Amino acid sequence: SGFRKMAFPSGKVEGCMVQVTCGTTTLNGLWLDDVVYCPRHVICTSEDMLNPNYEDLLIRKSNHNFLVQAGNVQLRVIGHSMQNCVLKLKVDTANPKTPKYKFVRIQPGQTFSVLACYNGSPSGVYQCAMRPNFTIKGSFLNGSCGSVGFNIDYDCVSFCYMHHMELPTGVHAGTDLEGNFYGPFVDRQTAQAAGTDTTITVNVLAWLYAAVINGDRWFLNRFTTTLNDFNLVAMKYNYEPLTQDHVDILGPLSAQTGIAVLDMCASLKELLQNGMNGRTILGSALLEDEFTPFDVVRQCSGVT
Amino acid sequence: SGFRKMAFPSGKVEGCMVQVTCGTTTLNGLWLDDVVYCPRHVICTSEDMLNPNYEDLLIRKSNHNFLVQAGNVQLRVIGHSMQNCVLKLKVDTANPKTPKYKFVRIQPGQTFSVLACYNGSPSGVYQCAMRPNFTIKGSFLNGSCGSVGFNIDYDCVSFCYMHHMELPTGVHAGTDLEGNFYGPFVDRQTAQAAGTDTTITVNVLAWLYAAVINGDRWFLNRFTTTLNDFNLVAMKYNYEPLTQDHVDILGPLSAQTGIAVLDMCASLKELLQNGMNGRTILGSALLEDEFTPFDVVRQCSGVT
Ligand SMILES: Cc1c(N)cncc1NC(=O)Cc1cccc(Cl)c1
Ligand SMILES: Cc1c(N)cncc1NC(=O)Cc1cccc(Cl)c1
Repeated sequence: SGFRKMAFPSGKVEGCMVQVTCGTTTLNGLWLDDVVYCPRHVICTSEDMLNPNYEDLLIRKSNHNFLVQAGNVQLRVIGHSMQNCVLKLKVDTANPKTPKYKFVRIQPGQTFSVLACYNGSPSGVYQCAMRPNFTIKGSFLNGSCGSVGFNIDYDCVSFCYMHHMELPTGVHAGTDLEGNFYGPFVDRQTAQAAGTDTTITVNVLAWLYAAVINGDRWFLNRFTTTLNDFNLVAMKYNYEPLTQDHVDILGPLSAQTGIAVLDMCASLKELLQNGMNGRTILGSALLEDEFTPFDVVRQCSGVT
Repeated sequence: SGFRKMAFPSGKVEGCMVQVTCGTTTLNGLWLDDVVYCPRHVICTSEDMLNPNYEDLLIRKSNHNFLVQAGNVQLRVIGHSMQNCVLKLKVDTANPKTPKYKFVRIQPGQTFSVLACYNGSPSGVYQCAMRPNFTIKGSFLNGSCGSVGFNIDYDCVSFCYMHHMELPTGVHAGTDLEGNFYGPFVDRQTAQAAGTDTTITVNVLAWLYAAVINGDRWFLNRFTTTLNDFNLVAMKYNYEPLTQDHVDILGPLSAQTGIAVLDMCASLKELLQNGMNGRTILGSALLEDEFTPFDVVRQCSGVT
């Protein structure tokens, strides 16, 4: 028992981190097989970031201008190409520590672990959710660019995020591993609106099921609701509307606890309308939305 | 910017995890050099756990009864000994993945990362604090015994905790790597009182400094206090009394923010007396005590 904001073990990803330097800019790269992936803004100076013409800036660079260092080992760059907002540096050596991996574009509301890195060296690991507005509320400083987000399915690492930038609001934006930004963002030093965010309803419900499994049950009530009624409350409180697809993925937790999904919605409705009354759920005084139903099942069943 | 409950990268510890089976009990072991460390209750059956005589139970075991498997690789056990509540199984092969390491006994209030494991395989990583009452509020299921807690100082892993058991209250107890329990606990299936716990005051103050660094400043007020006055409030609210040693370790954060430690104590006093007023600090609606002053500096400076 107990429920923590647990990250995946980061070892498989640590073995892929390298430092990439181009000119006077150093950031992190991800070395998988014989390719190093990194944010394309490694080719910019500070003056370039106002409105970079990436195609023109990259034309001034040759393979030998990309310095890639895997801790101690220096990699020889034999090709370079830009794909969306990432650079792919072909190296002459396949990473001996390449885990089985996939590149995936996650949906908003899904969770993943981030291995925060600086100068190609891992600093720490944390779990977070991709917000419905496609930002992440990470912990990143200058030099963290190129740090990646990922999930693990037994021996396979699915990389879903590469960090690119911090918005003026202090939230983070980045791309999938094909260099496509999540959200409307562009890799430029310009103030950019992140959409209105919402709370990930299906994850709050999953976390309430995690609370019941772990013995925190005070919020369970004698009520039920309907999807329609619940969604009027969700709209008022800036929660994502709940759909039958969300009810379906909550099925395993409903079955494990014997609490019908709409009865848990009625508990969530009462918590939204009344607050927590100075009480806590799983050590939190707010409704937590960074655990998916899959995360709750994995954590509560001890999947390796 | 941003502030997360960040764990150390777990790769160096993942390389040390093995599965240990003795009879019908399987748990995790830590393979460092040519020794595997694991909880001594691997030698018990369920009937034995009521009141085990560990010396007698271990006398019935020979080296060949301890099955140690490092994923695929089977280790040959050439010696066994019990040290306090841990078994040390000497194996004929030094772990090629042994990182530089130390065994340390941490103080209550200090933090560390836990690599939760099952059957010798890592499941997830999370950061937590050793409570002032020597329990940890972990996330552990049956089979997690032998999972370890650790900190990292550049290339050195300081192992501080090995997980042994879950108390009837759902909190966790374990030992240092010499097998000495933290707290009054014994490795027996008996209800055992954990002391009265308190909130780690110096860590709440460190986290308020982390909040100011990251832009959450609403709780800063026009007041100051004294150590004596603050400690009357700390006593009323079940917080650890603040000492000059705690003020001294908060010095770097006080210097970085320009907020004198006693002025931050006055903000904490007002938060204790008034609550959060439905507001949040670093995404939390309660006062967080799982970040030490060292953690805040490390996270806010990007140490690798
Ligand atoms: C400074 C920083 C922090 N704190 C966290 N994460 C990232 C950064 N780096 C940047 O945002 C630098 C940058 C500027 C403009 C566009 C792009 Cl793509 C990148
Ligand atoms: C069951 C469990 C969980 N959930 C989490 N962590 C650990 C466990 N295992 C136990 O507590 C088994 C045990 C019983 C009595 C004494 C000792 Cl030392 C160990």
